[PDB]
Amino acid sequence: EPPVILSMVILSLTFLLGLPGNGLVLWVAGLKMQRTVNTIWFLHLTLADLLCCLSLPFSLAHLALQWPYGRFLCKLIPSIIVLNMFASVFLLTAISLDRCLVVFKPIWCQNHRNVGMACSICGCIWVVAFVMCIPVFVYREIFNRCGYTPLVAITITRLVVGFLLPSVIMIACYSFIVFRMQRARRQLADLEDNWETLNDNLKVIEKADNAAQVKDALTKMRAAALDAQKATSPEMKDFRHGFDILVGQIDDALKLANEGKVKEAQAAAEQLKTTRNAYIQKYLERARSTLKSQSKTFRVAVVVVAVFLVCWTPYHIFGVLSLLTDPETPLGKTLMSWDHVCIALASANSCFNPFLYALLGSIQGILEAAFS
Ligand SMILES: Cc1cc(C(c2ccc(Cl)cc2)c2ccc(Cl)cc2)sc1C(=O)N[C@@H](CCCN=C(N)N)C(=O)O
Repeated sequence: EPPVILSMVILSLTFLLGLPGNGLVLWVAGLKMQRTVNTIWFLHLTLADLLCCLSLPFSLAHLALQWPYGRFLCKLIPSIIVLNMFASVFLLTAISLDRCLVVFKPIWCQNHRNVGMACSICGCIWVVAFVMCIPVFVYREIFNRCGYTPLVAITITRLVVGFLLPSVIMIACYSFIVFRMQRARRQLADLEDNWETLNDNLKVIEKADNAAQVKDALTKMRAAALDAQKATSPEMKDFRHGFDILVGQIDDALKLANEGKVKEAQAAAEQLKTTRNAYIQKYLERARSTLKSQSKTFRVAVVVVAVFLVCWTPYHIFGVLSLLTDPETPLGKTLMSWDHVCIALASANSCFNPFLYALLGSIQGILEAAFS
């Protein structure tokens, strides 16, 4: 019975902390940035969460007075929460799919990457959510007990569609993304190692006397340069041409040192710095910058997805347990009591969502950086 008071305080806290931040995010993202295929999805998700939190007061009013005013509210208010759940799940799986498909072939990257396509797909998402929602409105009546055979079927259908299939799709997509991301790292690591050995060999060769250490350092440099050139477009051709020039200069230095000349070998070795800086530095800088960008986004998506699933799982666990377990048992007496807190958490998810955007990213300077 105290759990009922826990439910009402949870609902009240969500209502008080959900309207301001969500409306703030909606306004900031709506009237500051410029329409792109990426931020429209987060705008739709925030709008759905705001619509969910806008119908909270009535649930609290019902829960405070055990509704002696109209049958319409008992049939409408439970529908909005389910519509919120369906729209949020579908938008999250669309976001995941798009993020995993960006790194695919350019066929889908250049095909129809336009804002109109995003608007149309969001329209289809909302339509499907509404069609899936209508059953809940239809199968609900006042006996003032507000509850529901079709019960055994509706719960299974909802569990299958809104929680099982999209979960598998997102898990597979993010597993593929992380497996592909862990691969690029090794290649960058190897290229950095080759650059490092080239660098310190070129450093030692300057201070090295006699023609034997010069040949040894040049041999190590040549091996490193060949290995780096093997690692892998106009920039690609440019990269390979730069390494070909570098290997040519290394050969010139080696042939000069073979004939027992030191100072000329030193000058030939010093000559490689200009070509190195003019050719490979820009590619190295791009390869560093062309990495963090992805992380600042993959983590932002993964945290949102995981938090959503964690907040919504008790709802379906308790739904299944109420479906299988028979009533008229002392278990049901507390099962009904705990159903309220489960639903309260499932509805409270909307307060958790808008804080992660600020935590993981001026109001604009943070929100716009998060929505990238
Ligand atoms: C979201 C929601 C909210 C509901 C309650 C309610 C709100 C706040 C709190 Cl703290 C406690 C109760 C409510 C009361 C009066 C009014 Cl006017 C509106 C809502 S019922 C309900 C819901 O969707 N039920 C599902 C399946 C039910 C069984 N599922 C289990 N067991 N997991 C459905 O009907 O299809």
